[PDB]
Amino acid sequence: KTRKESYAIYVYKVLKQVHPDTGISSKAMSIMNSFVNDVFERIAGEASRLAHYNKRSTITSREIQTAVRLLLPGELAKHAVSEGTKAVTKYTSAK
Amino acid sequence: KTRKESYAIYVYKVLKQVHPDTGISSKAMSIMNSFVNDVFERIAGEASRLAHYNKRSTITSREIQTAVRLLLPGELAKHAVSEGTKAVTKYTSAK
Amino acid sequence: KPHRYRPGTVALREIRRYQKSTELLIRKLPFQRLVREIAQDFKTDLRFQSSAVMALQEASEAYLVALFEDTNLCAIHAKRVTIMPKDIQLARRIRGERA
Amino acid sequence: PHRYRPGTVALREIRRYQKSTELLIRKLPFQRLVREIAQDFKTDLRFQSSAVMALQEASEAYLVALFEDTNLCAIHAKRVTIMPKDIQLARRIRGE
Amino acid sequence: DNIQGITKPAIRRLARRGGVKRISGLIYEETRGVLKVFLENVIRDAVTYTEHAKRKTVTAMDVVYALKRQGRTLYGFGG
Amino acid sequence: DNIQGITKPAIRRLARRGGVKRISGLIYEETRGVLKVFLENVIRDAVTYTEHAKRKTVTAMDVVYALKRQGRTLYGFGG
Amino acid sequence: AKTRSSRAGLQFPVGRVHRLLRKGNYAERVGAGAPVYLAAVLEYLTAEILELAGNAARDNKKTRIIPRHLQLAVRNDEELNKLLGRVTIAQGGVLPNIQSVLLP
Amino acid sequence: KAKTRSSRAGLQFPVGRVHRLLRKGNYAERVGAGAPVYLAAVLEYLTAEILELAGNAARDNKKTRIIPRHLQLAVRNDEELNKLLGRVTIAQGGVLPNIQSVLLP
DNA sequence: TACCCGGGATATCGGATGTATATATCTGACACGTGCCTGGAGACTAGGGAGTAATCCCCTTGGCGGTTAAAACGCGGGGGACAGCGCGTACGTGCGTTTAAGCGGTGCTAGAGCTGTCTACGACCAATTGAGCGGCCTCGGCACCGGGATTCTCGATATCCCGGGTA
DNA sequence: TACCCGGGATATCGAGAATCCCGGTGCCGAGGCCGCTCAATTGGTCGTAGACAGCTCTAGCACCGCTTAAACGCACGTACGCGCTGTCCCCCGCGTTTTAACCGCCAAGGGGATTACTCCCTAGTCTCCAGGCACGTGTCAGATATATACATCCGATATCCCGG
Repeated sequence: KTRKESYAIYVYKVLKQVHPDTGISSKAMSIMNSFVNDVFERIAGEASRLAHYNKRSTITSREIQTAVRLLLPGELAKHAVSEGTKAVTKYTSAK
Repeated sequence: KTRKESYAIYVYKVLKQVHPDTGISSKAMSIMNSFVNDVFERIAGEASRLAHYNKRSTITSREIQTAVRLLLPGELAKHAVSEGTKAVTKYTSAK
Repeated sequence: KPHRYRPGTVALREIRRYQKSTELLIRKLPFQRLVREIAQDFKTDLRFQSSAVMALQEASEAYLVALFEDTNLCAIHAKRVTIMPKDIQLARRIRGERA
Repeated sequence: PHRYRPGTVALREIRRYQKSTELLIRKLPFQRLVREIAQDFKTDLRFQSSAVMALQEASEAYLVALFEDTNLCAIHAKRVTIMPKDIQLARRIRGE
Repeated sequence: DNIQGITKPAIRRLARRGGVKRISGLIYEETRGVLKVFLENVIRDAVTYTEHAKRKTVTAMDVVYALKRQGRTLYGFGG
Repeated sequence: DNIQGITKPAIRRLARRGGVKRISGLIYEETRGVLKVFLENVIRDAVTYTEHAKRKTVTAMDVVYALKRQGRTLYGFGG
Repeated sequence: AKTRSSRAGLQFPVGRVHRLLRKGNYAERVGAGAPVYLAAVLEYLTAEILELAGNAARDNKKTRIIPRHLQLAVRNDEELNKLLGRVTIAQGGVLPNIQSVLLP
Repeated sequence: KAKTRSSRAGLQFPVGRVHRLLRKGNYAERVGAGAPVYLAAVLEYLTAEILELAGNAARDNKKTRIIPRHLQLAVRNDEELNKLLGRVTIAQGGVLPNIQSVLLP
């Protein structure tokens, strides 16, 4: 009865925000959960490697930004860096 | 003038212990140094992954043993696990 | 007369039929027996979750379908339409799976 | 006027270059190509000599493995002549 | 010995999914060989992970970790 | 434009190292294309590492890290 | 008690991402811009893929995304195929691809 | 009473440097003592095997100094070292003398 | 040896088969509400990792003179890639036979999966010292020039045995 | 017709260009010695990570009965693989001419790296509380039976065309 964490409700929230009438099965939810875990591990891995290369011990937004620019191919990198920088501005200038 | 660490003298010691008359150039020494760093990173990586899978935070000899049994192909694994277990016995029963 | 198609028409019909479906093509139980038999030669008295054998079958079928894709490209490359074990061996060699 | 048949100097060169270890691409035009390609990523980039040497080592190793797979495709097609068909097949089967 | 359970129609269906129109007769044994080698590599790694967990049941996570180590990441079974 | 500096004899020598006996004429442009794409991928990554180090000189370690990320580990240049 | 997800205008949890960056043994120190930025990136990739998958579900006249729809959504896009080239999606099958030389 | 753990374990590669690289490298929170001894042993064994085959190929080439080419031949003519280093380029090494059969007259 | 009829390649429509599109039913899996509790959040403090200024000297880039190995440009030819042809054999399709893979049940029990206890093993801190790295040096193993042995290539030449028109 | 003439293919040798081996000479990088400094070691102390015992209850494995779905085998025929052969054109060897790659030497300055100093961002503690998860319940999306339409695709055939 140990609570197994998941990204299921967050994927469902983003699905309703991009397609309000389409639902999703549980197998496709498992596939999306594994996609999120995979991309997470990929980006955090590359960021840790970047921090070790530069003799640093702090993973900041710059490491995640360069990890995204390495790992995502082309236009996905361009849009995600924009979206990420937007969210950090809104974070650093909020109330 | 920062002392750059290396495995050069240790490779030279093992070379004299396996071929007493053959020397080695500096480029082949660089290649052996990079081989040692590479295999080190490979085994410590797999061992860290094993420890994370099993909800553990201590890398012991068992993790390194299973990392060697995963990464080395076949007979290299069989001889290295033997050699490694030998060195841990001699370590745990020394003065 | 009994009706019969020419060679090739049912093959292409089946190509379409199986490229539309997503279901597992190997039967479940003989594959399970093969998996337990191969495991036997590593440790005696091993047990398996059902999802473990389903995962093995999913990956095995995906692997063989990508392999036959590359084998068909080798056959077509040799101005043939019949795949041969030469073609599988070439595919696996260039893909790096020989050793 | 001595003249060999076609094929004999080719095989002689195959042996000569499979025994040698030296770099086959000239150094300076490769360096200009590397600076030219880098130019389209950041202006005013500098390069250590060992960086360009590493690029050349890896590029030549890549092209030699590519021609090995291309020769296997040619032999598979009952030919002794490599073709752009063969390079494209090699890169396709290799996943590039 | 159970490798024959991978029948000729099943290999033909797999080839149809790959888009193959015509299949020679020596394919089938060759394919049984290749599949046998693939499962050998994968199950060995999965059994190793079971050995390290001091368990007797090979979980699906073991097979996922094994396929992932070999560069064939499988989605839909956890992890 | 400097891609022609990769000459026809140099591609022939590379093919000889690969064991190729006979070379058709359309190979050479195709090979110039493939090499151009390879260096594009590698130098992009190396420049990214230089960007992150806030430097202006692309070191050999950058190219080693880049080739290693792309699954082509190069020995003999450090690291 | 305003959560950091809503403070950043996001949906993915910034707290869970932050504690997975801490527990995962990646570095000694982990900033605050890092989990916010990483949750933003992950939300963008999930958004793009679920968009293409809902489109492929619509083309198939269905309102529930199945594995097959994710398969088509990924393999018909070029950059998601480059991203997930070494990834098998279960219950997905392949694209309807028939070579030209096999046709009569 | 300053006997090092390398000599204590009967090894040559430094157990202290391996231990401090397992600590600095951010692999886990805790690191035992059996781990760096065992890992130094494994690394010593692989270095021994590679330098053995490489001295053999240097001797066969009538040379007393191991060059990169000799490491190349030592690795690519052994099967298991080829499996270990299949995706690894050794600089200044070249390739094996391999000529296909159909190309021969 | 002329009329009639047999074989072959390439358009046409009937007609047989599989396939995409219309309803009815029934489900069981997805969507949603509820309790609750454990991880997220707010507040505060310490310190040490990181930002910034200054310095300095390494090494990266640019330029010139020569010289020489290599690339570029064309000849001529054979040999290999490309279109045409025939055989045979071995696969694909369809029909009857039959082997076993799935579905639905219960029974059991080995073993995964949690809980509490508790010591021993590792992190942290200080002293100390010796092992490992920068610098220097010298000298012998490797690089290199030249000559002879050798080692495969290729043409010229004598010789040969099977069938279409010359003398 | 049997001729002496004439095109295909075989062995055999000897010039001839290329390569390996063998000495002979120089040179520069690898092996070795010395200072010193900083990281490996030893001794000590807590704190909690993990080994271990016990309990449970989940699911994994053996066992039977029907049930058709699918595998197996056999005949047959035709379409594709493969061997043969004829052409031609394209690439390969080689000589000649151009040309830019390399060496080497020197010069100026951009920035890589190092040290010092401040400062502020995160790790860590403590307290509180509410969002996420397990569990329960409905309801409709779609999987499943059957019924006609709507494309291929193969043979009879419709006619063109020579031929034995």
